[PDB]
Amino acid sequence: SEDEKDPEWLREKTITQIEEFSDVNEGEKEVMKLWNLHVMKHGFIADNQMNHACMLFVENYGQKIIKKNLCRNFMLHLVSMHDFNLISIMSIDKAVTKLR
Amino acid sequence: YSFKCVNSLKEDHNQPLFGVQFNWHSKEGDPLVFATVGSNRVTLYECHSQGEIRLLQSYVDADADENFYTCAWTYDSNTSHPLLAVAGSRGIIRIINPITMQCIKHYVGHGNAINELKFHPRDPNLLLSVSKDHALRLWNIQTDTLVAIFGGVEGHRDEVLSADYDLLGEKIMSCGMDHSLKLWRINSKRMMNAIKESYDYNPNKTNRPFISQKIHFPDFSTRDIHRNYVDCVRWLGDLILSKSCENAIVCWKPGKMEDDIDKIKPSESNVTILGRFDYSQCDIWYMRFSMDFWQKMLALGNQVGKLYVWDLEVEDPHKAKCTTLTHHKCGAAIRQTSFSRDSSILIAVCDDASIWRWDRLR
Amino acid sequence: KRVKSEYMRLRQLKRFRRADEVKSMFSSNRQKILERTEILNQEWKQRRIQPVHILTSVSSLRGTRECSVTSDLDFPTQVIPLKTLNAVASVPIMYSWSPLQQNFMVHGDRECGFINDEIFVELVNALGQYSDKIFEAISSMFPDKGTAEELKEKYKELTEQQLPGALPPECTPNIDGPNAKSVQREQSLHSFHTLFCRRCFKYDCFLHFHATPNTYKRKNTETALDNKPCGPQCYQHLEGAKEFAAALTPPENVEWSGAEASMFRVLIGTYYDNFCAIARLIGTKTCRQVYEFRVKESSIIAPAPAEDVDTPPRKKKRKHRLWAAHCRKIQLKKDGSSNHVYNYQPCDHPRQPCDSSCPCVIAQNFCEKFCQCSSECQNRFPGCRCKAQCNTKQCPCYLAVRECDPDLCLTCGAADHWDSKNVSCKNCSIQRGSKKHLLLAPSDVAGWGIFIKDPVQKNEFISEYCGEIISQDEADRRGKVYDKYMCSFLFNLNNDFVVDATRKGNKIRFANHSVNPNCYAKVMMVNGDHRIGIFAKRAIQTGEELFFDYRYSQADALKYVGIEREMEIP
Ligand SMILES: Nc1ncnc2c1ncn2[C@@H]1O[C@H](CSCC[C@H](N)C(=O)O)[C@@H](O)[C@H]1O
Repeated sequence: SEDEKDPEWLREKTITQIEEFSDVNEGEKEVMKLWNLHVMKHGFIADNQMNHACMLFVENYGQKIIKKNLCRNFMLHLVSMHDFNLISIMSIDKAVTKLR
Repeated sequence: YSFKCVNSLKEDHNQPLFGVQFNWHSKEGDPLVFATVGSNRVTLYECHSQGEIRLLQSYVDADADENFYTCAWTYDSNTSHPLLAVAGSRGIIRIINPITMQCIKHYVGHGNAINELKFHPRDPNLLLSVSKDHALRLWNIQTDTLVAIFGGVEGHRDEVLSADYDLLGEKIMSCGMDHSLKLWRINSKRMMNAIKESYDYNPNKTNRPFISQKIHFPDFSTRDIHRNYVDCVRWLGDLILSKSCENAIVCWKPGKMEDDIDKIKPSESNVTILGRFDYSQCDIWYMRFSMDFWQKMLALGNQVGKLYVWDLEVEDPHKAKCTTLTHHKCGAAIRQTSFSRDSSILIAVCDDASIWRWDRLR
Repeated sequence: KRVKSEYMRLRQLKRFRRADEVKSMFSSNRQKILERTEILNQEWKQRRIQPVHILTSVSSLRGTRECSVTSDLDFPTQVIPLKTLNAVASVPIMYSWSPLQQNFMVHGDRECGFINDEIFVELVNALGQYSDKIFEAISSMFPDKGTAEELKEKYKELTEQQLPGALPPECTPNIDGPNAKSVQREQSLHSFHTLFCRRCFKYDCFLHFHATPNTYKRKNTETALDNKPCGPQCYQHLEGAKEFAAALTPPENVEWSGAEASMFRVLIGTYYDNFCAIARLIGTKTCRQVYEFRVKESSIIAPAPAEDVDTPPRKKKRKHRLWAAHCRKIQLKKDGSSNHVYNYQPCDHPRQPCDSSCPCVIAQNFCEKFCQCSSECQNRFPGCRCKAQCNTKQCPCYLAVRECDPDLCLTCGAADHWDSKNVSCKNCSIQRGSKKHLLLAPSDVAGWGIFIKDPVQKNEFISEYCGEIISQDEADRRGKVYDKYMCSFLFNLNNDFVVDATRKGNKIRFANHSVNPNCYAKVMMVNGDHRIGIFAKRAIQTGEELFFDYRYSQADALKYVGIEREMEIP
């Protein structure tokens, strides 16, 4: 196939652009990275997916979230998600359950 | 500075000549043999006393109607036999072993004309080729596998011609008509991993074909060095020399003076310009110069056949005390220059199929 | 000339130091060169090298050519027979490029550009040494004549002191950071809002200020409001405190960090009432003294609106034939030309309805789910409700530009099992990206081409011609280069943007052209991004090479694609 959901060089291409921005702190800069990486890993398109995807994501790297100490920064990301009407109320609850 | 034209030769083919190289991979007392490539002819010669140069084996590309462009000596650890790889307009690599009379390793996959052939200082099994397709593909000759490719999508939007290994094969500096001055670190932990499995891969062991890596991120890039077509760059230890159509010689180092090459990041954009050995009457590109084995003695040809010689002693471009040699007969077009494995013998090749040998009054 | 000399010298102080510096590193380079060259030369000593061997005559190849290499000097001319080199094939010329599947949007003159401010500081040194003759002496050389009268300008120009730098001017660290200030809710969200792009619901969508202002409002009373004394010290467990909560619709010695107060400010904007959820979200503080903190916050910060709406329309009066009639109105106005394809743009209608001033209406296009037009916008596509699958003429999706939305073609299983490759629909593969397995081999017609490993039927999805988003003007400039090089990896996406495939693309860009090809090309329109789908005209079997019509002029056809490779049978 020589092709997948996401060719490699794009990943390195985008993360370099991630560090280009200045007004974003590194703690809130890394949360940009792994979020966008997993999205392009699966290529979701619809609203149904991201409600499931966040639960998929939180279990996928929740332990990694502990090491990088972005648990609280990720919460603000989830807060923005509901502001975008893209996430439900209970989905926030289950995230903390997987988080801890 | 102390030199004189002791021998002069000329190919009877009258074809324009191309890259010439000296067998640096030799031993004390070995014959002082250098090689030469024309359009389709490949040939070698040995310098001798009294200006003698006996002719050696010469082969001809009777099939591929294309102009050879680059060549470089090769060594095999298995048979202890020297070899030499060549390429040209068609961009296909032919590596001939003089002992076996022929070439057996064939390398195809590059696109347009290959314009660089130059091996890793440490491993003779490694050869990175540069062609008009902007590709920095490297071949593991001993294993006959493709190795990790540099550049690509984020690399040079224009053709690349010049590339150099440093003394230790630590980093690869390269540039082309793009005027982009990009280098890639060999010491990147990822690629040695590929290098290791490269040396022992076998497609017969598993169906899974080899996976060469693709690299699109230099350790540094810039384009403020030259407003005209850069045609030559070489590793000057920690510094970077450059040549361009503008008849100016500029050596430089990345960032500031205190900025180390290995400590630098890809995001860096500062440059420290330090070279001022300008010249003249050589406005055309495709020129190529050479250096001595010990990185001491520098000599440059010219379109008008003149010589532009310098040293790397305390003499620095602060005043640029040049030594501009010139031969009346050698005036048509100097295509390629090559030092021997010493400061005494140098081989100069003119475009008009003619070879001029200069020796030092040591 | 002492002042002129000093101005020369003052510049030279840095210059000769550089001359000292370059010499100093030169010695360091030289010793390293001596270090490296000697180290390398040691192995050169160890590696035994076979001396050269001379050529010998060949009895079977006595007919080989012989070249007599002339000697320009007194040395005799030397001859040697030639040897034919190896014969190898050739691969058609191509340029390096890299795979992708989405889309992507996108000298050497002068030195130092200006009079360096270093000389101004050197002029400041001429100022700091400080009667009137000095002021005139400073005034003598510099264009900014530094007299005491103009020294006032020098000090004012010196008030800049230091550039602010490329950093967030406000103290807005990561909230996980211990130094996170009491950043208000919107300022913390401001960074995310700018970076986020809901079009692909990703941050920094490098394929798309073109973002929603999110200034909207939404219902918040969906919470169950199941009050219970479940938190020993909670909003419950105190009748006065719990009753006081009904009025809104002193904490203990515990204190809250400035970072905590920031996300306390953030949390209220979500629920406005759910202090219980605050306890589970952050384990540092119990609901009591947080409920009480919100009591303090409610007394400090103005109360939230918490307004709910139902809209005057409840149901009916919205038949989709009116939409088609509304589409008919747009169609007869300007879509009759069917040539001016404007890419979708998110229109903003914060208060105005979907009037004729709607940018999509001007752009003869439908509003989308991302449009700031309300949920009652009479331009958005209704859906793809066809029972069998959104793939045939009857279905509005297949007739229109719209690829069937994952959330709209409900009957064709658009949203259902998006992970599962197979689905009833045949107008959502591009949504899923489910391509075919194309093959690369040197095309028999010309150079490279694109082959197929398996049979494929007509009127069904083939791999999408992905590439790079670029405007017309750059396309002609780059195309002029490609026109000089005869290359044509350009595709007329719409009248407003072009997609080019030379530098970046996927495999199918090597497909050759034919006047009657087995495969065709049709622009599709999906999810707010125009793309170009590729489909086979007829039934195909294993191993057939792919071709499609470029749709160039006949003069350009012979100019570029004059090879067709098929005569008439009779
Ligand atoms: N049927 C055809 N006959 C002649 N040229 C064609 C052609 N179809 C495409 N081309 C040319 O091919 C160019 C695309 S690059 C592909 C060329 C060729 N397939 C190769 O790999 O070498 C276009 O600029 C177009 O001019």
